[PDB]
Amino acid sequence: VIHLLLCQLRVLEVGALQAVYELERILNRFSASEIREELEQYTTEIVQNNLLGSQGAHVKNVCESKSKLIALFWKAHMNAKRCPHCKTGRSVVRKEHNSKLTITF
Amino acid sequence: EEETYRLWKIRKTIMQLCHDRGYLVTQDELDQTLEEFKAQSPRRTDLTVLVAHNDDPTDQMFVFFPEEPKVGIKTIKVYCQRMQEENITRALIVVQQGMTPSAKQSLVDMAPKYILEQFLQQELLINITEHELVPEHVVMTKEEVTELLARYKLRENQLPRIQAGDPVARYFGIKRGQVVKIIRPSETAGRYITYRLVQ
Amino acid sequence: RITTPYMTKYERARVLGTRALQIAMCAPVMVELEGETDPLLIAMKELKARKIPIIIRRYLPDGSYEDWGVDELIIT
RNA sequence: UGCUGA
DNA sequence: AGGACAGCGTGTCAGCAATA
DNA sequence: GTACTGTCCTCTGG
Repeated sequence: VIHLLLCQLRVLEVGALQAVYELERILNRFSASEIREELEQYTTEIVQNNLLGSQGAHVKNVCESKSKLIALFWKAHMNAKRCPHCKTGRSVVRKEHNSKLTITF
Repeated sequence: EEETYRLWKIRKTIMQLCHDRGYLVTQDELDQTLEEFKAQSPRRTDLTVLVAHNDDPTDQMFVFFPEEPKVGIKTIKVYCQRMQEENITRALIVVQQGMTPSAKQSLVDMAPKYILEQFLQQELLINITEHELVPEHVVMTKEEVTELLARYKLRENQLPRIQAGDPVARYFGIKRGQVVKIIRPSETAGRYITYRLVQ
Repeated sequence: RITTPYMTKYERARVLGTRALQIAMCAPVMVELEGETDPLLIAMKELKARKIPIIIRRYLPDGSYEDWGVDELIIT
């Protein structure tokens, strides 16, 4: 998810809007370096062949896509989870009313 | 014998869907009545059709009518094998209750090697394209979209959008990134023409 | 070269306004005014005679522009 | 906050 | 994943007294 | 006022 979203943002910054679903499907059809090299080749090819479009990216249909992507990220992938590398890395931050964040043992 | 009425309606709708995509279909198939459908053909494996394309005679399509009311990954593989061996690329799977949810992402997983697509049976009982309010859609060719963008000084984004799951984008089998011309019959101007990028 | 040949009403309004703001700032009047103290009446007198050396720069929605002459524009 | 005018 | 729910929202138009 | 988004909230799937 991290690398997919990174590449989708890299392509959105220049306006390429088909690259979004193309990257997602390239991913689904496919280690961590392995995923990065699979996606970064296509993303760099897009950002290079489709530059000159940083001025033509501030249009509706390019802002809706970025909005939706970042909103879905913040909404679905930032929940407390058991940690990948060490299975016991949930030092549960759990914030009370504003001005209060409490980590546990 | 209502199963036969449903089979006949679905077969007529699929013949119309295949003709609207530009496949070689005869007038009799498009004007076939029930009495002669049941005369010819009972089963759900001899309703499978294989159609050819106007151009690219190798480019043909294959319509399936699975028996399982809820098709699964194994059912999909069993005739993805048929397609891979008969040397076809496209398919069309008419399902009676739905596809188990893992199957939908499998059909998507099969790369342009073997591109499939599903249709519910209740979605084919009538041709939505023949509704009063539904305009005529026309998949533009790669050389007409360029002239459009050049005439209006547009970009491909910055054009109205049509969803890739739109009931009339799924029917005309339009992939993503394709522009479709739409001829709205307007009470004001007669035959207004619009364009929508499929995404 | 592809836009309409006529002068839209918004263009007439802005051209009259600009010519009037110029006349009022002591600009030479090429129309032989005949005792009128309004710069807008003088600007209309000039527009009717086809003496306004201004270039309407019509902008298209992608940045591309087309430069028309106020003389080469059909005033309705 | 209590009033008032379209 | 079926929910339960807590969470933001706006609201035509100008005057006067009077008082925070 | 109601209806929307949102917000998880954590319950059966590999």
